[PDB]
Amino acid sequence: SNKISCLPRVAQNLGYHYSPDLPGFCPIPKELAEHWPVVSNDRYPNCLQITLQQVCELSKPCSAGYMVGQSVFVQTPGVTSYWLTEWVDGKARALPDSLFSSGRFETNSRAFLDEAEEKFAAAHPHACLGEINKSTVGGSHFIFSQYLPPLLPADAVALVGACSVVDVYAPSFEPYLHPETLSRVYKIMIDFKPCRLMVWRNATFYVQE
Amino acid sequence: SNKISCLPRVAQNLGYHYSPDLPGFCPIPKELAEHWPVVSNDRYPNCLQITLQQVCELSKPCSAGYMVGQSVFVQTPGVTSYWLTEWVDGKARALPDSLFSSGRFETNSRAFLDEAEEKFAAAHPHACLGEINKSTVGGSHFIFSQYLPPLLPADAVALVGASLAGKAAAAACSVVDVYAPSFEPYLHPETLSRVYKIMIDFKPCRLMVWRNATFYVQE
Repeated sequence: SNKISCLPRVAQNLGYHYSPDLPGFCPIPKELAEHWPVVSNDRYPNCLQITLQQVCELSKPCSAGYMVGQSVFVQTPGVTSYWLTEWVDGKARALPDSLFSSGRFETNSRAFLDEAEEKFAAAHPHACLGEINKSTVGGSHFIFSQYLPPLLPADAVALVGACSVVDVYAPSFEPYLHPETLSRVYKIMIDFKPCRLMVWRNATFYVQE
Repeated sequence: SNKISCLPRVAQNLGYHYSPDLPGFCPIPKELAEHWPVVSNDRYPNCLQITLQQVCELSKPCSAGYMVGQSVFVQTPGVTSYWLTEWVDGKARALPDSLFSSGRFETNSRAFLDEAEEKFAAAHPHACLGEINKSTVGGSHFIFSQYLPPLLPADAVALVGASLAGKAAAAACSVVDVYAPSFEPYLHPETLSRVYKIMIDFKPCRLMVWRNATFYVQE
Protein backbone atom coordinates (compact mmCIF):
# COMPACT_ATOMS: atom_id res chain seq x y z
CA SER A 1 0.00 0.00 0.00
CA ASN A 2 2.14 2.86 -1.43
CA LYS A 3 4.28 3.19 1.71
CA ILE A 4 5.00 6.86 0.90
CA SER A 5 6.55 9.11 3.50
CA CYS A 6 8.34 12.38 4.08
CA LEU A 7 11.96 12.62 5.14
CA PRO A 8 11.57 11.44 8.79
CA ARG A 9 12.96 14.70 10.18
CA VAL A 10 9.86 16.49 8.86
CA ALA A 11 7.37 14.45 10.88
CA GLN A 12 9.73 14.38 13.85
CA ASN A 13 9.83 18.18 13.98
CA LEU A 14 6.05 17.96 14.11
CA GLY A 15 6.65 15.80 17.17
CA TYR A 16 5.72 12.44 15.64
CA HIS A 17 8.22 9.62 16.15
CA TYR A 18 6.29 6.36 15.79
CA SER A 19 4.71 4.58 12.87
CA PRO A 20 2.84 1.27 12.56
CA ASP A 21 3.38 1.04 8.77
CA LEU A 22 6.13 3.42 7.60
CA PRO A 23 9.76 2.19 7.88
CA GLY A 24 11.49 5.54 8.40
CA PHE A 25 10.19 5.77 11.97
CA CYS A 26 9.90 3.76 15.19
CA PRO A 27 7.77 0.58 15.17
CA ILE A 28 4.52 0.70 17.14
CA PRO A 29 1.83 -2.03 17.30
CA LYS A 30 -1.24 -1.50 15.09
CA GLU A 31 -3.44 -1.76 18.18
CA LEU A 32 -1.50 0.89 20.12
CA ALA A 33 -1.59 3.40 17.25
CA GLU A 34 -5.17 4.22 18.19
CA HIS A 35 -3.90 5.63 21.48
CA TRP A 36 -0.67 7.41 20.54
CA PRO A 37 0.50 10.16 18.12
CA VAL A 38 1.87 8.33 15.07
CA VAL A 39 2.88 8.90 11.46
CA SER A 40 1.08 6.81 8.85
CA ASN A 41 -0.63 6.60 5.48
CA ASP A 42 -3.77 5.53 7.32
CA ARG A 43 -5.89 7.69 9.63
CA TYR A 44 -5.80 7.64 13.43
CA PRO A 45 -7.48 9.87 16.05
CA ASN A 46 -4.10 11.49 16.70
CA CYS A 47 -1.69 11.23 13.80
CA LEU A 48 0.10 12.82 10.86
CA GLN A 49 -1.35 11.34 7.68
CA ILE A 50 0.94 11.14 4.65
CA THR A 51 -0.79 10.56 1.30
CA LEU A 52 -0.26 11.09 -2.44
CA GLN A 53 -3.63 12.79 -2.98
CA GLN A 54 -5.46 15.39 -0.89
CA VAL A 55 -7.46 13.95 2.01
CA CYS A 56 -9.32 17.10 3.06
CA GLU A 57 -9.20 20.90 2.65
CA LEU A 58 -6.70 21.19 5.51
CA SER A 59 -4.24 18.74 3.94
CA LYS A 60 -0.93 20.49 3.23
CA PRO A 61 0.69 19.97 -0.20
CA CYS A 62 4.46 19.53 0.12
CA SER A 63 6.97 19.97 -2.70
CA ALA A 64 9.90 18.22 -1.05
CA GLY A 65 12.21 15.24 -0.95
CA TYR A 66 10.32 12.10 0.00
CA MET A 67 10.39 8.34 0.43
CA VAL A 68 8.55 5.30 -0.88
CA GLY A 69 9.25 2.53 1.59
CA GLN A 70 13.00 2.19 2.01
CA SER A 71 13.82 4.13 -1.15
CA VAL A 72 14.30 7.90 -0.91
CA PHE A 73 13.54 10.15 -3.89
CA VAL A 74 14.40 13.77 -4.73
CA GLN A 75 12.07 16.80 -4.89
CA THR A 76 10.61 17.56 -8.30
CA PRO A 77 10.15 21.36 -8.31
CA GLY A 78 6.62 22.51 -9.05
CA VAL A 79 4.81 19.32 -8.05
CA THR A 80 3.53 17.94 -4.74
CA SER A 81 5.48 14.97 -3.37
CA TYR A 82 3.00 14.17 -0.58
CA TRP A 83 -0.05 15.66 1.11
CA LEU A 84 0.13 16.14 4.89
CA THR A 85 -2.99 15.81 7.03
CA GLU A 86 -2.69 16.30 10.80
CA TRP A 87 -5.50 14.65 12.78
CA VAL A 88 -5.84 15.63 16.45
CA ASP A 89 -8.56 14.27 18.76
CA GLY A 90 -10.25 13.06 15.56
CA LYS A 91 -10.48 16.45 13.87
CA ALA A 92 -7.90 17.75 11.40
CA ARG A 93 -6.17 21.03 12.27
CA ALA A 94 -4.15 23.23 9.90
CA LEU A 95 -0.37 22.90 9.42
CA PRO A 96 2.10 25.82 9.40
CA ASP A 97 3.81 26.81 6.15
CA SER A 98 7.45 25.78 5.91
CA LEU A 99 10.47 25.35 3.65
CA PHE A 100 11.41 21.79 2.72
CA SER A 101 14.55 19.81 1.92
CA SER A 102 14.94 18.48 -1.61
CA GLY A 103 16.47 15.29 -0.21
CA ARG A 104 19.63 15.67 -2.29
CA PHE A 105 21.78 14.95 0.78
CA GLU A 106 20.35 11.48 1.45
CA THR A 107 20.52 10.78 -2.32
CA ASN A 108 24.28 11.63 -2.50
CA SER A 109 23.57 14.20 -5.19
CA ARG A 110 24.95 17.74 -5.38
CA ALA A 111 23.08 18.46 -8.60
CA PHE A 112 20.65 21.31 -9.31
CA LEU A 113 16.96 20.43 -9.36
CA ASP A 114 16.10 22.48 -12.44
CA GLU A 115 17.45 25.24 -14.66
CA ALA A 116 15.55 27.79 -12.58
CA GLU A 117 17.72 26.98 -9.57
CA GLU A 118 20.87 27.11 -11.70
CA LYS A 119 20.03 30.65 -12.83
CA PHE A 120 19.46 31.53 -9.17
CA ALA A 121 22.88 30.28 -8.05
CA ALA A 122 24.36 32.35 -10.87
CA ALA A 123 22.35 35.44 -9.96
CA HIS A 124 23.16 35.22 -6.25
CA PRO A 125 26.49 33.33 -6.20
CA HIS A 126 27.40 34.25 -2.63
CA ALA A 127 24.08 34.65 -0.87
CA CYS A 128 23.74 32.49 2.26
CA LEU A 129 26.59 33.54 4.54
CA GLY A 130 27.33 31.17 7.44
CA GLU A 131 24.60 29.66 9.62
CA ILE A 132 24.52 31.44 12.97
CA ASN A 133 25.52 29.14 15.79
CA LYS A 134 24.10 30.20 19.16
CA SER A 135 27.19 32.32 19.92
CA THR A 136 29.37 32.90 16.83
CA VAL A 137 28.65 32.58 13.09
CA GLY A 138 29.84 29.41 11.35
CA GLY A 139 30.09 28.70 7.63
CA SER A 140 27.14 27.34 5.66
CA HIS A 141 26.41 26.73 1.98
CA PHE A 142 23.76 25.22 -0.26
CA ILE A 143 24.41 21.58 -1.13
CA PHE A 144 25.30 22.47 -4.72
CA SER A 145 27.78 25.25 -3.85
CA GLN A 146 31.24 24.92 -5.39
CA TYR A 147 32.99 25.53 -2.06
CA LEU A 148 31.78 22.34 -0.36
CA PRO A 149 33.94 19.19 -0.20
CA PRO A 150 33.13 16.26 -2.51
CA LEU A 151 32.40 14.16 0.59
CA LEU A 152 29.79 15.29 3.10
CA PRO A 153 29.68 12.60 5.82
CA ALA A 154 27.18 12.67 8.69
CA ASP A 155 29.74 14.94 10.39
CA ALA A 156 28.39 17.95 8.55
CA VAL A 157 24.92 19.27 9.41
CA ALA A 158 21.72 19.74 7.44
CA LEU A 159 18.92 21.96 8.73
CA VAL A 160 17.37 19.04 10.70
CA GLY A 161 15.74 18.40 14.08
CA ALA A 162 17.69 16.24 16.59
CA CYS A 163 29.84 22.71 7.82
CA SER A 164 26.12 23.49 7.89
CA VAL A 165 24.56 22.47 4.59
CA VAL A 166 21.16 23.64 3.38
CA ASP A 167 19.49 21.10 1.12
CA VAL A 168 16.45 23.29 0.38
CA TYR A 169 15.43 24.07 -3.22
CA ALA A 170 17.19 27.45 -3.49
CA PRO A 171 14.46 29.59 -5.11
CA SER A 172 12.27 28.90 -2.05
CA PHE A 173 14.17 31.75 -0.38
CA GLU A 174 13.13 34.29 -3.03
CA PRO A 175 10.25 35.78 -0.98
CA TYR A 176 12.61 36.60 1.89
CA LEU A 177 15.50 37.96 -0.19
CA HIS A 178 13.62 41.14 -1.11
CA PRO A 179 12.99 43.22 2.04
CA GLU A 180 11.71 46.80 1.73
CA THR A 181 14.14 47.95 4.41
CA LEU A 182 17.92 47.49 4.32
CA SER A 183 17.84 44.72 6.92
CA ARG A 184 15.11 42.27 7.95
CA VAL A 185 14.85 39.18 10.14
CA TYR A 186 12.35 36.48 9.13
CA LYS A 187 10.65 33.79 11.20
CA ILE A 188 10.45 30.67 9.03
CA MET A 189 10.54 26.89 9.20
CA ILE A 190 12.70 24.29 7.50
CA ASP A 191 11.26 20.78 7.61
CA PHE A 192 8.98 22.18 10.34
CA LYS A 193 11.93 23.16 12.52
CA PRO A 194 11.58 26.86 13.42
CA CYS A 195 14.34 29.07 12.03
CA ARG A 196 15.28 32.74 11.81
CA LEU A 197 16.42 34.18 8.48
CA MET A 198 18.46 37.38 8.78
CA VAL A 199 18.59 39.01 5.35
CA TRP A 200 20.41 42.00 3.93
CA ARG A 201 18.51 43.91 1.24
CA ASN A 202 21.42 43.53 -1.16
CA ALA A 203 21.26 39.77 -1.69
CA THR A 204 22.44 37.67 1.26
CA PHE A 205 21.35 36.21 4.62
CA TYR A 206 22.30 34.21 7.74
CA VAL A 207 20.50 31.08 8.92
CA GLN A 208 19.59 30.26 12.53
CA GLU A 209 18.78 26.87 14.11
CA SER B 1 51.99 6.28 6.10
CA ASN B 2 54.93 7.79 7.98
CA LYS B 3 52.84 10.80 9.01
CA ILE B 4 51.85 11.59 12.60
CA SER B 5 48.37 12.52 13.80
CA CYS B 6 46.38 12.95 17.00
CA LEU B 7 43.55 10.64 17.98
CA PRO B 8 40.99 11.77 15.35
CA ARG B 9 38.48 12.90 17.99
CA VAL B 10 40.89 15.57 19.26
CA ALA B 11 40.85 17.33 15.90
CA GLN B 12 37.12 16.77 15.41
CA ASN B 13 36.17 18.34 18.75
CA LEU B 14 38.09 21.40 17.57
CA GLY B 15 35.98 21.43 14.42
CA TYR B 16 38.22 19.62 11.94
CA HIS B 17 36.90 16.54 10.13
CA TYR B 18 38.70 16.76 6.80
CA SER B 19 42.30 15.93 5.96
CA PRO B 20 44.16 16.05 2.62
CA ASP B 21 47.06 14.00 4.00
CA LEU B 22 46.02 12.20 7.21
CA PRO B 23 44.24 8.80 7.05
CA GLY B 24 42.07 9.01 10.18
CA PHE B 25 39.81 11.70 8.78
CA CYS B 26 37.50 12.32 5.84
CA PRO B 27 39.55 12.93 2.66
CA ILE B 28 39.52 16.19 0.71
CA PRO B 29 41.37 17.37 -2.43
CA LYS B 30 44.43 19.54 -1.71
CA GLU B 31 43.14 22.37 -3.92
CA LEU B 32 40.06 22.53 -1.70
CA ALA B 33 42.06 22.29 1.53
CA GLU B 34 43.06 25.91 0.90
CA HIS B 35 39.54 27.23 1.48
CA TRP B 36 38.38 24.53 3.89
CA PRO B 37 39.26 23.93 7.57
CA VAL B 38 41.30 20.71 7.70
CA VAL B 39 43.71 18.67 9.78
CA SER B 40 47.13 18.31 8.19
CA ASN B 41 50.84 18.00 8.81
CA ASP B 42 51.21 20.90 6.41
CA ARG B 43 50.04 24.51 6.57
CA TYR B 44 46.80 25.97 5.22
CA PRO B 45 45.05 29.36 5.65
CA ASN B 46 42.60 27.69 8.03
CA CYS B 47 43.73 24.42 9.60
CA LEU B 48 44.89 22.51 12.66
CA GLN B 49 48.51 21.60 11.96
CA ILE B 50 49.88 18.49 13.69
CA THR B 51 53.70 18.52 13.77
CA LEU B 52 56.40 16.56 15.59
CA GLN B 53 58.17 19.69 16.85
CA GLN B 54 57.12 23.21 17.78
CA VAL B 55 56.29 25.58 14.91
CA CYS B 56 55.15 28.82 16.53
CA GLU B 57 54.87 30.57 19.90
CA LEU B 58 51.23 29.48 20.08
CA SER B 59 51.93 25.82 19.31
CA LYS B 60 50.54 23.44 21.93
CA PRO B 61 52.45 20.39 23.24
CA CYS B 62 50.33 17.30 23.88
CA SER B 63 51.43 14.37 26.02
CA ALA B 64 48.69 12.33 24.40
CA GLY B 65 47.66 9.21 22.53
CA TYR B 66 48.80 9.61 18.94
CA MET B 67 48.94 7.61 15.74
CA VAL B 68 51.47 7.06 12.96
CA GLY B 69 49.52 6.22 9.82
CA GLN B 70 46.98 3.52 10.66
CA SER B 71 48.83 2.34 13.76
CA VAL B 72 47.70 3.79 17.10
CA PHE B 73 50.16 4.52 19.93
CA VAL B 74 49.78 4.81 23.70
CA GLN B 75 51.11 8.03 25.21
CA THR B 76 54.28 8.32 27.26
CA PRO B 77 53.71 10.30 30.49
CA GLY B 78 55.58 13.60 30.67
CA VAL B 79 56.60 13.30 27.02
CA THR B 80 55.12 15.31 24.15
CA SER B 81 53.54 13.26 21.37
CA TYR B 82 52.68 16.11 19.00
CA TRP B 83 52.51 19.90 18.72
CA LEU B 84 49.20 21.41 17.64
CA THR B 85 49.05 24.66 15.70
CA GLU B 86 45.71 26.26 14.89
CA TRP B 87 45.83 28.54 11.86
CA VAL B 88 43.08 31.03 11.06
CA ASP B 89 43.62 33.33 8.08
CA GLY B 90 47.28 32.31 8.04
CA LYS B 91 47.45 33.40 11.68
CA ALA B 92 48.18 31.15 14.64
CA ARG B 93 45.45 31.13 17.26
CA ALA B 94 45.95 29.91 20.83
CA LEU B 95 44.52 26.58 21.99
CA PRO B 96 42.58 26.01 25.25
CA ASP B 97 44.02 23.81 28.00
CA SER B 98 42.80 20.21 27.84
CA LEU B 99 43.46 16.78 29.29
CA PHE B 100 44.21 14.17 26.64
CA SER B 101 43.40 10.51 26.16
CA SER B 102 46.33 8.09 26.37
CA GLY B 103 45.00 6.08 23.43
CA ARG B 104 44.54 3.07 25.68
CA PHE B 105 40.94 2.82 24.49
CA GLU B 106 41.76 2.02 20.87
CA THR B 107 44.86 -0.07 21.60
CA ASN B 108 42.73 -2.15 23.98
CA SER B 109 45.47 -2.04 26.62
CA ARG B 110 44.22 -1.65 30.18
CA ALA B 111 47.49 -1.61 32.14
CA PHE B 112 48.93 1.42 33.92
CA LEU B 113 51.26 3.58 31.84
CA ASP B 114 53.87 3.70 34.60
CA GLU B 115 54.14 2.99 38.32
CA ALA B 116 53.25 6.59 39.13
CA GLU B 117 49.71 6.09 37.86
CA GLU B 118 49.43 2.83 39.76
CA LYS B 119 50.57 4.55 42.96
CA PHE B 120 48.13 7.37 42.19
CA ALA B 121 45.23 4.98 41.71
CA ALA B 122 45.90 3.28 45.04
CA ALA B 123 46.11 6.69 46.73
CA HIS B 124 42.64 7.51 45.40
CA PRO B 125 40.96 4.07 45.54
CA HIS B 126 37.39 5.38 45.66
CA ALA B 127 37.79 7.17 42.34
CA CYS B 128 40.12 4.86 40.41
CA LEU B 129 39.99 1.27 41.66
CA GLY B 130 36.26 0.55 41.58
CA GLU B 131 34.45 -0.75 44.65
CA ILE B 132 31.12 -2.43 45.30
CA ASN B 133 29.12 0.01 47.42
CA LYS B 134 26.24 -2.42 47.96
CA SER B 135 24.12 -3.55 45.00
CA THR B 136 25.76 -1.02 42.67
CA VAL B 137 29.28 -0.41 41.34
CA GLY B 138 31.19 2.72 42.31
CA GLY B 139 34.35 4.45 41.14
CA SER B 140 35.02 2.42 38.00
CA HIS B 141 36.00 5.56 36.11
CA PHE B 142 39.36 4.72 34.52
CA ILE B 143 40.17 2.10 31.91
CA PHE B 144 42.29 0.19 34.43
CA SER B 145 39.35 0.00 36.85
CA GLN B 146 37.83 -3.30 37.90
CA TYR B 147 34.23 -4.07 36.97
CA LEU B 148 34.26 -2.94 33.33
CA PRO B 149 32.88 -4.73 30.22
CA PRO B 150 35.15 -6.59 27.72
CA LEU B 151 34.86 -3.75 25.19
CA LEU B 152 34.92 0.01 25.68
CA PRO B 153 34.23 2.58 22.94
CA ALA B 154 36.98 5.08 22.14
CA ASP B 155 35.68 8.44 23.38
CA ALA B 156 36.82 11.39 25.47
CA VAL B 157 34.78 9.95 28.30
CA ALA B 158 32.84 6.72 27.73
CA LEU B 159 29.44 5.90 29.23
CA VAL B 160 29.45 2.14 29.85
CA GLY B 161 27.70 -0.22 32.24
CA ALA B 162 29.71 -1.72 35.10
CA SER B 163 29.05 -5.05 36.79
CA LEU B 164 30.10 -7.68 39.27
CA ALA B 165 28.24 -10.72 37.98
CA GLY B 166 25.53 -11.73 40.43
CA LYS B 167 26.18 -9.12 43.10
CA ALA B 168 26.12 -5.63 41.59
CA ALA B 169 25.71 -3.46 38.49
CA ALA B 170 25.79 0.21 37.49
CA ALA B 171 24.34 1.48 34.23
CA ALA B 172 25.82 4.40 32.32
CA CYS B 173 28.87 5.33 34.39
CA SER B 174 31.60 7.50 32.87
CA VAL B 175 34.91 5.83 31.98
CA VAL B 176 37.99 7.77 30.85
CA ASP B 177 41.46 6.66 29.65
CA VAL B 178 43.28 9.87 30.61
CA TYR B 179 46.58 9.33 32.43
CA ALA B 180 45.27 9.36 36.01
CA PRO B 181 47.78 11.69 37.73
CA SER B 182 46.76 14.43 35.26
CA PHE B 183 43.89 15.15 37.66
CA GLU B 184 46.16 15.99 40.61
CA PRO B 185 45.94 19.81 40.20
CA TYR B 186 42.18 19.61 40.96
CA LEU B 187 42.18 17.28 43.96
CA HIS B 188 43.02 20.02 46.49
CA PRO B 189 40.53 22.93 46.44
CA GLU B 190 39.80 25.45 49.19
CA THR B 191 36.20 24.29 49.50
CA LEU B 192 35.50 20.68 50.47
CA SER B 193 33.38 20.21 47.35
CA ARG B 194 34.31 21.87 44.07
CA VAL B 195 33.16 21.57 40.46
CA TYR B 196 35.65 22.27 37.66
CA LYS B 197 35.06 23.11 34.00
CA ILE B 198 37.68 21.10 32.13
CA MET B 199 38.33 19.66 28.67
CA ILE B 200 39.21 16.12 27.59
CA ASP B 201 40.40 15.90 23.98
CA PHE B 202 38.94 19.41 23.63
CA LYS B 203 35.48 18.21 24.67
CA PRO B 204 33.88 20.42 27.37
CA CYS B 205 33.56 18.38 30.57
CA ARG B 206 32.50 18.89 34.18
CA LEU B 207 34.87 17.70 36.91
CA MET B 208 33.18 17.05 40.24
CA VAL B 209 35.72 17.02 43.08
CA TRP B 210 35.13 15.95 46.69
CA ARG B 211 38.36 16.56 48.61
CA ASN B 212 40.22 13.47 49.89
CA ALA B 213 37.32 11.30 48.72
CA THR B 214 36.34 10.90 45.05
CA PHE B 215 36.11 12.69 41.70
CA TYR B 216 34.22 12.03 38.45
CA VAL B 217 33.43 13.49 35.02
CA GLN B 218 30.47 14.44 32.83
CA GLU B 219 30.04 16.14 29.44
